[PDB]
Amino acid sequence: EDAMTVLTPLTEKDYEGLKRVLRSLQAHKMAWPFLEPVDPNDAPDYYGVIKEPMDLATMEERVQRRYYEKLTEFVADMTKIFDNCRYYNPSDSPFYQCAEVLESFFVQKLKGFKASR
Ligand SMILES: Nc1ccc2c(c1)N(C(=O)C1CC1)CCC2
Ligand SMILES: [Cl-]
Repeated sequence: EDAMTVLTPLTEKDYEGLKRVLRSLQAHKMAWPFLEPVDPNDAPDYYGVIKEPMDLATMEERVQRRYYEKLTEFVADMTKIFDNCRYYNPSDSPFYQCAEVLESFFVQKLKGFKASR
């Protein structure tokens, strides 16, 4: 990650861009598994396997609260979503497929955000 991403504090303008990125992910057709925390009814052992769960609604709350100080922190939460999914689910599962599509889309959007800063 470049120096700007690591430590240039997020400005209010940056935050408007982060909101747009997040909304783009939330609107993507393959984002359904990631919109809200994993339901333990859908995976009873999930919270014993995944020590730091993450989901787009938690990220939204954090964005609205101005939790993130640096772009790296936002990227780290987003990456947790995908890493948790690839670790918990087998590589042939629809969940894993959704993570590979959505992460690629996130990278496209993130590059656009970084260029716009
Ligand atoms: N939303 C939803 C529904 C069912 C399941 C998940 C999520 N899981 C996931 O790992 C998805 C988030 C990547 C756990 C296994 C089954
Ligand atoms: Cl939608």
